[PDB]
Amino acid sequence: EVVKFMDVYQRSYCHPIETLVDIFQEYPDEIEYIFKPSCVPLMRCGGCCNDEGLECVPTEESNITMQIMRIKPHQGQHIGEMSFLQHNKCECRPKK
Amino acid sequence: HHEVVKFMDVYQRSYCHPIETLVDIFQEYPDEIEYIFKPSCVPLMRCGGCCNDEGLECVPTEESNITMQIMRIKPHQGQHIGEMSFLQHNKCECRPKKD
Amino acid sequence: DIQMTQSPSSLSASVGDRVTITCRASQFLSSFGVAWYQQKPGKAPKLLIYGASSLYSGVPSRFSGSGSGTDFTLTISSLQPEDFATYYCQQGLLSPLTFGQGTKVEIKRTVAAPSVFIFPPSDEQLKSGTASVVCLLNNFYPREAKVQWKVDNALQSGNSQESVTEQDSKDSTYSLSSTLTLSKADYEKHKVYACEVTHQGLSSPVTKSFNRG
Amino acid sequence: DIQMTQSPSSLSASVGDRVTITCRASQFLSSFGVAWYQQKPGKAPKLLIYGASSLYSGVPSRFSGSGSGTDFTLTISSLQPEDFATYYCQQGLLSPLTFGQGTKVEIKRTVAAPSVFIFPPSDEQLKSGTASVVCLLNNFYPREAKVQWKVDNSGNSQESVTEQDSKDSTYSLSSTLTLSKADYEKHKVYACEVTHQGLSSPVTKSFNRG
Amino acid sequence: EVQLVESGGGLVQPGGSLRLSCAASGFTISDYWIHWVRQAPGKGLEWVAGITPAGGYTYYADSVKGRFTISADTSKNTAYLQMNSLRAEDTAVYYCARFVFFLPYAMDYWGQGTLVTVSSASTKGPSVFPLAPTAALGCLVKDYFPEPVTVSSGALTSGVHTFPAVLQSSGLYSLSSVVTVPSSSLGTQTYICNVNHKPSNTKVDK
Amino acid sequence: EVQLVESGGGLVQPGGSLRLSCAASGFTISDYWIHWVRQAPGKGLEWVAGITPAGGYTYYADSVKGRFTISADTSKNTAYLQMNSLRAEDTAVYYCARFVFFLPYAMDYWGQGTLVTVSSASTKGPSVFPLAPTAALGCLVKDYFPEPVTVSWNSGALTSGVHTFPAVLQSSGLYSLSSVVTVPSSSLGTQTYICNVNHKPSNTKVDKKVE
Repeated sequence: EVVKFMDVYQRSYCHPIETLVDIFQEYPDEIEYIFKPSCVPLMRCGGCCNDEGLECVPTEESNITMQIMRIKPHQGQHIGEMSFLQHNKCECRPKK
Repeated sequence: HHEVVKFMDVYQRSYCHPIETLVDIFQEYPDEIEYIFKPSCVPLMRCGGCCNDEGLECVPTEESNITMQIMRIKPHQGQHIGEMSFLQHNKCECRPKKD
Repeated sequence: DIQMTQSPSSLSASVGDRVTITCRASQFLSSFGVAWYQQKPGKAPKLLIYGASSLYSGVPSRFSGSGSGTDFTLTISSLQPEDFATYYCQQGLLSPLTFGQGTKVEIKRTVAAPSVFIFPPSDEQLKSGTASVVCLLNNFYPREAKVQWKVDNALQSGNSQESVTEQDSKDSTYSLSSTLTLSKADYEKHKVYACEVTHQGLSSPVTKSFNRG
Repeated sequence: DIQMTQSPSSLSASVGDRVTITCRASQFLSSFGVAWYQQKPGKAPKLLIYGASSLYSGVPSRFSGSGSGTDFTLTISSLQPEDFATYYCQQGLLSPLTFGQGTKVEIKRTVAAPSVFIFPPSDEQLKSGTASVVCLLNNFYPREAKVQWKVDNSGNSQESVTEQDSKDSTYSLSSTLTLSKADYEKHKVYACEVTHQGLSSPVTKSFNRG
Repeated sequence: EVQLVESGGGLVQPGGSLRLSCAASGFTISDYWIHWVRQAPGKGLEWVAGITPAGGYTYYADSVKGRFTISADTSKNTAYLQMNSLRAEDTAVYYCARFVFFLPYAMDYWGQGTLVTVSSASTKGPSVFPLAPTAALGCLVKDYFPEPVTVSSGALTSGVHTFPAVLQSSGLYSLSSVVTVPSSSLGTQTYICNVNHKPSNTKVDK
Repeated sequence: EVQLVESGGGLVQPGGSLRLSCAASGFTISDYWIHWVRQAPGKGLEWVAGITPAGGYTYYADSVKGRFTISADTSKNTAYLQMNSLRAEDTAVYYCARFVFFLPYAMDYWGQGTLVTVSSASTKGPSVFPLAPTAALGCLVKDYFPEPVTVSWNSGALTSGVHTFPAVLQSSGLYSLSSVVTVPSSSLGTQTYICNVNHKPSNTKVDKKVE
């Protein structure tokens, strides 16, 4: 079945969407450690705007805590609690 | 302000799978020089997530196509709704990295 | 299901020798998902190598592991008597996790003849109405040996059972026990209980005997 | 709701003159969501400028648009008689889409005097029991003018003014006073006194019978 | 030729319902978003309804939000504006306009407009009287309701001045149409005015 | 010191149920995945159960899938393997092993193992007879069921020279084994030789002095 134009328009237009974010990307200072899982599901601004003069950006944020296996390769491991940023509300705003 | 996400729950939910991804049309069709699109991007099922091994990567093992009505625009001249086809990933696997 | 096939099934060599066990995968693998373990008889397996090439802490340096794709190997640079064990490879990444068939490592050594011993049935057992005459063949090599029971110079058949010890972790020898089982009635009918031992390290057979019964 | 405020609320200039309408936004707007429209009396608006500066096909070159952020402008480099209209700006990006208050553009020409005419109530209407006496003030600039009515040398001065002409920039005005057949029969001399800048002395148009 | 043609306007009692049609031709209505814009007598332009670019759903003006509904019939190449629970403040000329992307967020083609009159008053046909005398002559279109009237056939062209309607204390409208003509043609040429008031289906010629 | 200690094994009737416990010490089990591995008599290693890295779901071997369930009691720092609808092919030594990530996908610490015997046959205690005489002396541990027997010499202070033979299955369907030790003839008087036989299934603890 063909996806109707208005349905595609509404579904792709800039909004908070579950995104698979790499932990090391969010915490680039934890070089020595490796995480299990290596990435987490987070609500982040995604999608598109009306035109090229606009960008999709967060206007309301919060945090989420997750139990992550923290690994010191060849030495040890333990479950720790890690905090991550979530985007609750998004807006199309004039490009920076 | 929610409860803490339990390790096994995060593990299962983030592990390699087809996930709705917001893909730019011009990225999928880079040869377009005539038109601009509305919406500029589409929601597609694509492989996402992690394999928690350096020797592994998350890849599609079953694919299909989806057809969407997209506004095809010739700037300052005209517009019309057309039908555009896109690739979708139906099944994903963690497979030994392409050395 | 990924299949792990080891070769050879059994690998026999001398002390000081460099030996290599091969594990072949049914499909291309990630090297981090390959591990090796050693298991001594009636004992829990012990970790040797993880991630195809990483040597586990406390494991001797004579052990090493290598490979990629479908072929993985485990090398013992200088085989030792204590290295007598069954070695298994395991893939722990893809489901289901699976172990190889196993490779039995045996030690070749010089021929050693068995020290033979005969034990008469105890008083306690005789009161119960059964007689167990046991014969011990101690610390020999190779494991092939023959035990013949002669009761009053006649060969005995179907009335004995034998059991062999696993290769020794220090001297690489075997030991075997052969048990002749008879009713008190049959044991009372005869005088001489002879144990005849034949082995490569023996030029002439050795006999161990006793009277009474 | 973004507010669009135009300035001035209504202007007046000469043919050949450069005029500029300003639209001020209540918040920053990216200059691609701003449109300018022209509206002739009792007619649907027509698109002039889109994306703050893009001139729509077939619109005269005298029309131009500019600005960014909160201040947007529309310029008519050489005002023409046909340019008599109400001009609106519109923001079409952020919800809800909104139009400005409007700017009325009026044209200025040389002073011209109104040709005055008086019309008596018809026979047909008199049979119905009502009398409508109308006065026409034809082709005059400027639009400010006074009409006075006196019976035998009062009120009901329901006047209507035509919209400025698109070719000659001149206005026309009709003044109508309504009376019952009974009241109309009570008098004889019906006069309409016209006062304008074009005339040095007032002009009167009259009739007898009633 | 691209055209938007409106219909379904006229007189409505307070608390009534009315459906305005917007018929497209020269293009496919599904390739665009049709917006509704209203102009109250003497007042400026008010944006009423339409699918909006920031999100993709149908927005409405706060005064009409909750009583108005837009829709479209793809086979009939026509958009609609259903207006219910009508009130005095809804008395206006209603336009439908083609909201476009190729001229970003602009309305390039508009409907001719249609007047919606929210009144408890009844429809009243107009009385036509002559305004008898270069000479000036005309017609007086008196006592009618609701607006509008259309006055003339091809003779009335130059010198014609059809005045805006005035509201008498009656709650009824009155109009005048005049034409300046040369005095010589007062005999040789006949001058007659043709009027039409669609609400009362009146087509009186004089 | 990290340790895994198993319990709950022994004899079970066909179609029975048995729960194996795996007790951790020296670490927290919640920080790890505990896997179960088994070895059938004479056969190689078979991976039975565990939470798996590819997906995080728990897997079982096809033969045990549908009758086995793993679990853990966080307060007791203990993992469990509940085995139901037991069959002959489930007769094996069962191990629990610490599946680790810091030594990727490796089992670094293992339980001592426990034998599960799926049989309709009854428990039978062993008869202990001496094997009286460098000299050789021993013990004959006759007629017992099921396996195993634990033989030690002089409360485990005597180890050099000990040879505890693999058990043989007699026609009666009962096991029999021998334990021998070679000792110097001088120590035949000065030192006392006693074997410590223990057969946990019948809770038999025979201690026998030899000539």
